[PDB]
Amino acid sequence: MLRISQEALTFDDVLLIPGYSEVLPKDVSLKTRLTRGIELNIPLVSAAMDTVTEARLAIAMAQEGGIGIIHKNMGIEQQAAEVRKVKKHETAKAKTYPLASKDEQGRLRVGAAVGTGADTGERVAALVAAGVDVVVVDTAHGHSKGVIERVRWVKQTFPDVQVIGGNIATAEAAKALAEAGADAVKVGIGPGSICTTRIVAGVGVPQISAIANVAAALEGTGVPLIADGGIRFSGDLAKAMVAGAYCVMMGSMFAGTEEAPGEIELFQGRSYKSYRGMGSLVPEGIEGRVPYKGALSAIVHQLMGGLRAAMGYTGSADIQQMRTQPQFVRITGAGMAESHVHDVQITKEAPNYR
Amino acid sequence: MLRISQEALTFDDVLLIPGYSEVLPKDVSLKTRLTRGIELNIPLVSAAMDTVTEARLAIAMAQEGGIGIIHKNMGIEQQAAEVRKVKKHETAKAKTYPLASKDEQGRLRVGAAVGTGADTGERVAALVAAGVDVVVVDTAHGHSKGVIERVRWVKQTFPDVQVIGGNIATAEAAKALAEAGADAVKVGIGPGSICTTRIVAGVGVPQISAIANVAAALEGTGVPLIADGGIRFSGDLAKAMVAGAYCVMMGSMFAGTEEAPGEIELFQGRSYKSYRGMGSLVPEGIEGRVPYKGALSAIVHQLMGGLRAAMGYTGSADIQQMRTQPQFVRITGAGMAESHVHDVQITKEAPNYR
Amino acid sequence: MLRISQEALTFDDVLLIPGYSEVLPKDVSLKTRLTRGIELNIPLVSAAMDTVTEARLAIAMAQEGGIGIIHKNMGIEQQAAEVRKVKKHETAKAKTYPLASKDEQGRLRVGAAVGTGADTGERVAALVAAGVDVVVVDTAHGHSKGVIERVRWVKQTFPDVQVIGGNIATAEAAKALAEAGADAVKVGIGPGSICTTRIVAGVGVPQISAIANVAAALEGTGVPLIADGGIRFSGDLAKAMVAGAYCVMMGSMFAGTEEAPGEIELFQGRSYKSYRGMGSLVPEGIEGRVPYKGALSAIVHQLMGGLRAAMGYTGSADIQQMRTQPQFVRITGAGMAESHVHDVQITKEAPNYR
Amino acid sequence: MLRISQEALTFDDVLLIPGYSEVLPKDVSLKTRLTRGIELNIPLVSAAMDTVTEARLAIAMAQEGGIGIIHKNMGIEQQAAEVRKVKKHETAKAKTYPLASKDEQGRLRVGAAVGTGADTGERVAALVAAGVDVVVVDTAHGHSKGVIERVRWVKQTFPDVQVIGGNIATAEAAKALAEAGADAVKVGIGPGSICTTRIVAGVGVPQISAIANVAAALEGTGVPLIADGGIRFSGDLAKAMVAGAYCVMMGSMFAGTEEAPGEIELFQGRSYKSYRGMGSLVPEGIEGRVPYKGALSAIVHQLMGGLRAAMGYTGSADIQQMRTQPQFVRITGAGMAESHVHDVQITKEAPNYR
Amino acid sequence: MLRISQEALTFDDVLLIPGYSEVLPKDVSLKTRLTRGIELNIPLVSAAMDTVTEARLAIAMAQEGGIGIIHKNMGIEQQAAEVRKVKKHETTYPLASKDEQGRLRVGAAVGTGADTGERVAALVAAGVDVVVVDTAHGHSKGVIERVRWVKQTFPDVQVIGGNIATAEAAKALAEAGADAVKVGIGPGSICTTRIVAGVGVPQISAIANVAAALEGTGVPLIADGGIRFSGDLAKAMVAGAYCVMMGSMFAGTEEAPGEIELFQGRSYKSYRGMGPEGIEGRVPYKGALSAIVHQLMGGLRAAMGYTGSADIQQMRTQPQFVRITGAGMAESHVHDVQITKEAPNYR
Ligand SMILES: O=c1[nH]cnc2c1ncn2[C@@H]1O[C@H](COP(=O)(O)O)[C@@H](O)[C@H]1O
Ligand SMILES: O=c1[nH]cnc2c1ncn2[C@@H]1O[C@H](COP(=O)(O)O)[C@@H](O)[C@H]1O
Ligand SMILES: O=c1[nH]cnc2c1ncn2[C@@H]1O[C@H](COP(=O)(O)O)[C@@H](O)[C@H]1O
Ligand SMILES: O=c1[nH]cnc2c1ncn2[C@@H]1O[C@H](COP(=O)(O)O)[C@@H](O)[C@H]1O
Ligand SMILES: O=c1[nH]cnc2c1ncn2[C@@H]1O[C@H](COP(=O)(O)O)[C@@H](O)[C@H]1O
Repeated sequence: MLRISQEALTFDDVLLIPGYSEVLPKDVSLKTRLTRGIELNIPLVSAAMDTVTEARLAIAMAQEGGIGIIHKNMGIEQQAAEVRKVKKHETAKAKTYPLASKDEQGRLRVGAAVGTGADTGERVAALVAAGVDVVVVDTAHGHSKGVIERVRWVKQTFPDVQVIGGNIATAEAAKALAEAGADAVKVGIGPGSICTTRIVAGVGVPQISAIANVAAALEGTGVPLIADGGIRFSGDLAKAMVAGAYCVMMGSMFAGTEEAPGEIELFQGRSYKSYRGMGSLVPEGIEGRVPYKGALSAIVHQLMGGLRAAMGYTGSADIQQMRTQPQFVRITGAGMAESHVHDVQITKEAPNYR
Repeated sequence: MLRISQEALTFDDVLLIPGYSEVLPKDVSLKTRLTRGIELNIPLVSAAMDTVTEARLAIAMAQEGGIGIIHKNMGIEQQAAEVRKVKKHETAKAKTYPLASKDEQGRLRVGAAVGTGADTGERVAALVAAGVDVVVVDTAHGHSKGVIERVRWVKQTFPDVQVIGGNIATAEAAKALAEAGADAVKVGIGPGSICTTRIVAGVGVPQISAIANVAAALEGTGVPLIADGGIRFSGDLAKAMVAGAYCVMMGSMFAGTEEAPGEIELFQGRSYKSYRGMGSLVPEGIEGRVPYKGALSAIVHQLMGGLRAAMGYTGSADIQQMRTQPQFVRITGAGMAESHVHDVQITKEAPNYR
Repeated sequence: MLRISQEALTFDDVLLIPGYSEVLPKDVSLKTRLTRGIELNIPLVSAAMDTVTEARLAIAMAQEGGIGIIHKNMGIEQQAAEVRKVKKHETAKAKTYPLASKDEQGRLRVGAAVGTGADTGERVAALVAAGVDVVVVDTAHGHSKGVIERVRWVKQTFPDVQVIGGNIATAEAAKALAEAGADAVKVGIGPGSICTTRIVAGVGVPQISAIANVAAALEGTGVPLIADGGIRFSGDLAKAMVAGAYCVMMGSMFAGTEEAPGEIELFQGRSYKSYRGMGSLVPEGIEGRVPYKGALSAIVHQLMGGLRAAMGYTGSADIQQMRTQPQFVRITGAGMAESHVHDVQITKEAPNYR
Repeated sequence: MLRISQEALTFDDVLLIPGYSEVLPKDVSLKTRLTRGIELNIPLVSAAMDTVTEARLAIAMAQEGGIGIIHKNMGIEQQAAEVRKVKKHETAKAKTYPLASKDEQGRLRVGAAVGTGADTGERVAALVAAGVDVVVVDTAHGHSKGVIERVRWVKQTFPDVQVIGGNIATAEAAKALAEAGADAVKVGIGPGSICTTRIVAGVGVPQISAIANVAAALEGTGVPLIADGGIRFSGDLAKAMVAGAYCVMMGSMFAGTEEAPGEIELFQGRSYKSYRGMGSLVPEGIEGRVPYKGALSAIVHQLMGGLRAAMGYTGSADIQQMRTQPQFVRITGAGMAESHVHDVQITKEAPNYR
Repeated sequence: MLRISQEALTFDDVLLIPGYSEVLPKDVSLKTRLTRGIELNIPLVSAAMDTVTEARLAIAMAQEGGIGIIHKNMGIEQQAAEVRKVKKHETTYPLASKDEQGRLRVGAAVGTGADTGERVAALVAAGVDVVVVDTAHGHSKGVIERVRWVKQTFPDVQVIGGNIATAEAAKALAEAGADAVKVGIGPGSICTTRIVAGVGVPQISAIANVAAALEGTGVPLIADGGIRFSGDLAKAMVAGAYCVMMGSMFAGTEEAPGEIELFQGRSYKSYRGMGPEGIEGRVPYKGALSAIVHQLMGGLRAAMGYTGSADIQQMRTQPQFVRITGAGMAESHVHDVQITKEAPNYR
């Protein structure tokens, strides 16, 4: 009697099956795309949130081979100034970043978020003049007249900039944004760590199924999809890629880095940095904090180490193979309990595990 | 070998799928029906419980555009006097309530509960003489000879009053109450926060399936169904509507408001009001308390904000569309864990989330 | 690739569906059978455990209309003396027990357990001479050469006594014990509260499926089945009956009564009595304690009140109808969470709920 | 849309069904094989981990009728010296070990692990010269060019030694190692108590399905499979055998024995020994400790008592029957809750249960 | 061998002894002095902290018959502007603290830093009633000299100096011309001075030692910090205080700076030390200031009823304490019963 379209799965519902391997984890390729026009050397994007990405973290993300999306919870002039900081940043003396995401002019790549409200035309124009590489039309519900028409307008008005539209969670939404001319789509309704959309509105799609449905819809187009939200462990990243993601966007994972906005807060013997939803104070997110994690480079190293391991296990030599060839098994709650550490009292944990 | 009719789902088993939207949350219509003859401007009913609805809260519910059902755990004269308080209440001076539920004479609408025991004939007569808009024949098991015959008797004896029968949880029960002449049916066996029917009797139907089964049964009749119990978050309300409910009845959500009976109780630095099952002291409910929530208006605002968001997400312009067009996905335990806030230490929560 | 016969369910996996009712809970019939030859006025049996049933509790069980099975963890003379105490017990003065389980001579009914070891022939003979109504050939694995041959031997050697064989959990086991001449079979491998068989041996069948499989096997024979173990709430009892049980055996529920062996133990402001597995100190059970519950009569009243409610809800006028006509829905973990009390801080609980 | 090969199960998803039994637990046979050429009197192997198996524990394992695999986290000379200790060990005076695993010369059997890195050729040669019975080519991903080629090389170079390859979790991996000439395959990707592969890489297969898939693949070959990891209770061992394992490898279960490396550590009134992953400090395991368990002989006695019970319950007279004839039921989370001790306050636990 | 001057006590070390009473709680007088020139109708002062007192709370404090001290963690123009907001505020408040021109009274804190001279000038120009030379260590050359400077340069303005905890410090500030002294080294809820520096004096003994030194000087003393219960306020008065300054008790009010934060079923507002020798936190939301004041003053009236003190002068000088042990304090609190409903004045 219920109108149920499908059962939908998320990360903890599935595991990757090992396959025959001849390429070691250290030798696989991690190169992928953010959009039709923008390549990334590693499949990582930092979230457009005011506790995650401003110039400092965006510089670091690009240096690592990913990219940062500067948040829009600031004045237009201020957001453009952040973009300019990234574009003008020069590599120091003796430091070298062989994987750095750079444009044709050799400048670090950066993105920036806009909405669909009254200041959007001016905001986009300012960001484009500041040299932004990609404009992210970023709302809670990308499958809407407002977002579709704004994506079209950016493509027409500023023909040399890349455009991402989101967020979405269905095949029909993916086709609608592709029809608007999006250079990539961003996938995720509700899975974010600090997000309460699924609880307050009762709306969303478990992220592994969301990713796969969007990936299938975009087959034949060459338009990338960005899997946004819900990543807690490096293994989730691997699963997202095999479900069809071209890259992943994370907020919580990066909010605790030195390069993220904010200062270290001490509490009960541990160190933290603040992390809050952008729809937080009828709110659809809350406010919190995450453990301090040190330099971004160390978090990236752990994440990519885990992804490289997964590619080693599945026998995937590069991202295109990882996206299209490995298989999942579906598991139960007991399968997941067995996956975690179990029946031993931990005394010393790992940087990549709790 | 087991006689199992179906797998049955409740709120946490499903999520709403986003759809194409052109109508903003602030612009959708929330109008619906309580019964064949009674319209509501918002789909909210307060429970007929002695810790939830007496005159003060019923006045407020009607002013907000919903309705209150005055409980029957009091003398007949006393219950009629509560009804009269609501009917005679006049709007103050400078306060205006544009959505107020009013009868043809401009008086605030109110309902009242009766059972099937010996004082029922007199109780109904007194409530009708007091100007009650709807008599709720309210028992633990509406699919029974007693309730069916009493619903018939009220329809025959007092032809100008609306009648609700309940509670039920099946298609055949819905048809039986409709055949008795009910102007609406009330759905819910066991899901109430303080209810222990499912534990003590082993009886009940998960509420999302209960709602959908009753909705399908009543197709072609124009008889509304009221989804009673189990609502914890505004997202549950959205799900109930898409499963086919015309409106929802809540007890726990309203027991903590200023307008509910009882005084604020202080305990471990927080404020509470009492909340107890009507089958509490072989009991089928227990006794407890819920956090103080302040004015009813603020709770209603949060609930309707969440419902408006859900309608925005599904592209539903009004309640009839919301009831009949959006789809669910079925999810697992991990899907639900991903829906809640996860993997972040909360520091500041939201009025609509914990 | 796995040899899996079926998915198997237990109590928390299912709920009873309400049906049309014309018979009130106070008016239904609870009469049933323990064995081909022994009627019970209520479907309750107390477990043959040394912390549950000796003469005092067996007397009370019979007086209530059920029956007690005296445990075998004592000398043969001692076990026979316990049986004699029950048979010789006379009702006091002004107390009357209208439902008492009595034999043709007007004496209270009682059962007693035996195993299959070396003292079994003498033990059975002593119990029969003491006037026992039913010999329970009681082992961990009733589907065995030893139990089958001992059941046959008792039927041949002592032709006037009833015989129960167990424990079993399959259709083929039920047919094998029926072929041995059992007057009833006892169902339950692993579900007992203090039992660790399923953990230590990895063996067992979820009890609702076990009951239904055995009930289907015994159709056409008139041989009762006794559902032994795993009952925690009165609702579980209702579910067991609808799955096909003729009656239920409980240990934990009765161990805390005044009539059970042992004295009240005080600990952290609460009162307890001891309760331990019979395979406890390679053990297959452990040792513990359960809350003190007062007179057995109060526990029976709560259990039967819950069963009467369930029969009222399903429209079952008597046990035969309850066993054969009502339906289940299968539920998820969220369905069960909704069944329990949820999202309210309990202040006063109920005798039948926690 | 997702590429899902199957639903996969682990231990807590299934239970063994009782069957007709004529052979008592004390009378069944536990004999099995480690490899084509090596018989074991009991189906137990100790893990090749530096907190589990060195000479002392390997001696004890062999004396009990199983075998130990000496770990490779030590110099080549040192690992060979450990092997020599086992081979040269003579039984004392008045102690007798009737089940001892011995080679043709009457010496205790022992295995040793190697990897695929640069020191492997020399390490294998040294272990073989030291008299090792079986070389375990042991890596995180046995389905790889490196492991396959190394297994071939050992078979060719040292034709008189047995070779195990692993770890694997699929049918195709099993066929690939069998084609390389492996004398047994070791099954397990991620289930180990201290392992974090499934979390960090997102890779693995629930162990009961892994075992069954490998068992089916190896039908017709006579090549044993060793079920490595995830065993927490003796019942898990029984389940592993019925899924098709020839024997099981355990680390956590043995790390707390007196014979394991390391000294007793006292903490909060209890005794512990250290236990850590071999991929612990991008780590794929962590570090911890497990309760002290005393002599290995007592743990073996409990494990085999549980397996004997399971064989008694299923009517399996020997390991070959246990592997091929009994059936499972699939269960839910509630089935598992019912399997554990429930609804009783434990006061005295058992050596084989918590 | 240790140079120990005395054993020192604080609030939980003592209890007030009941005495013969003829004046009911509702009939006692709560009037007192803030400074030798300024009178208050209730003995309450709000702390000069950026999470406690700005214009809004200061207005409410004055209206209740106490006074607020505007904090100095803001620009000079900003602080003077806060003072003017209070001085210009118009309304019934029968107990309201007002100056000779009928304007609400307000205080403002200064330090001894470089801009102090300018800050004082601006505040005085804004019509401030009292300048609080407010530092962690009032018994210092710097503070004593600044107090003297203010009394020279603007002798028309009342001056408070602090903080101090000894007889010698009290006499030094009185000599410098202070119109009141403020007592408290380390007892504040959020303060860590006693832990980080190892320095301080338990507040009851600090108050009593200062009160003895100031007998006959005409100089009132303000007991600043460590008040958790209304009973503490009563104790502080009997130990010799003329009034009490609180931060934590007021930070959770509607009138205090900041907004409500929700966390684990309760509501909170932020509270942090001005110093590090302090930490940062939050306190339960308590609603209107008027409610807190009512409870505090009800507790004080009850204590005065119990001791038979008809006014503040008697309360400061006549009642006695007993010294109690840890078991004595355990008996004083609720004990051996599971609370189900607590009280606004007892959590
Ligand atoms: O206030 C919010 N409500 C709903 N979603 C949010 C909010 N803030 C951030 N998000 C989403 O959550 C993602 C981050 O998820 P995370 O990596 O799981 O922490 C963002 O990239 C956004 O898509
Ligand atoms: O004592 C009781 N037993 C069973 N159900 C109850 C009892 N009291 C109230 N209810 C039901 O529970 C609903 C309220 O559920 P809630 O909104 O989840 O708190 C009521 O409208 C009633 O249908
Ligand atoms: O030591 C034991 N091991 C396994 N099962 C037991 C043991 N002791 C009692 N039982 C079973 O557990 C049942 C009682 O279960 P309960 O009503 O859930 O407490 C008994 O009637 C027996 O069938
Ligand atoms: O650091 C590690 N990472 C992954 N797996 C490990 C690690 N260390 C040991 N294992 C595996 O875990 C098994 C032991 O699992 P256990 O019996 O569940 O404690 C070993 O035999 C190895 O197969
Ligand atoms: O950072 C700080 N260090 C030391 N003392 C402080 C600090 N902040 C405030 N105080 C003091 O603590 C008092 C407030 O104490 P409370 O009433 O116990 O919360 C203030 O009036 C100040 O005297």
